[PDB]
Amino acid sequence: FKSMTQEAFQESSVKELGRLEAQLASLRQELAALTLKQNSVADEVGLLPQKIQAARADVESQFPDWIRQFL
Amino acid sequence: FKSMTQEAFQESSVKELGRLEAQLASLRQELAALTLKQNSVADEVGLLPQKIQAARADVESQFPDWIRQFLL
Amino acid sequence: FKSMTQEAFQESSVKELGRLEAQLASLRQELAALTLKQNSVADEVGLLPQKIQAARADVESQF
Repeated sequence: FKSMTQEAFQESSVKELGRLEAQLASLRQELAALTLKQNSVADEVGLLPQKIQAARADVESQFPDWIRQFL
Repeated sequence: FKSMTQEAFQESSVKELGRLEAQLASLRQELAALTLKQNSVADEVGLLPQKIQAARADVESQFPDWIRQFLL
Repeated sequence: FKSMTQEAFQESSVKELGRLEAQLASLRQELAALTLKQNSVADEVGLLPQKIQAARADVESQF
């Protein structure tokens, strides 16, 4: 193993720690961003049953008119 | 007189390694939590095609009763 | 006699930073895989309203 002077190691280790710290900050923000996308998607999913019933009810209101259009 | 710089830098170094190691632990835990929530929503999304088909065919099944009433 | 505290402290600190850096690489790899999975689910859910409309247009057409 090759040691550096105290001053060189002070400079190098502090810069490498700061690099890791910046990487960690970027990762934490990614995780936050992904949580936000996740909640938005869950909100959409939660609304789907309401959307199916609207169309379901919408169809059966156009029904007598569909027999009329037919003939 | 005893100089203190060298020892103090050793101390602050291991403390800062520890501070970042703790951030890593928190991030890893949050990634595990996201993973669990993603699997949960994925299972739920997996039942949605069936949900639409079940509504498509159920409408399909309420025509006889409907048309008899209309012509009545 | 050669003192060794400094050189042992340097070697251990470097190695420990290496251990944390490998933890980070493992997290990035896992998050990359998860991001894709989440994007795929978001894409499918985003198209579901269109599928509902297709189902109600099919009803009207099929009879």
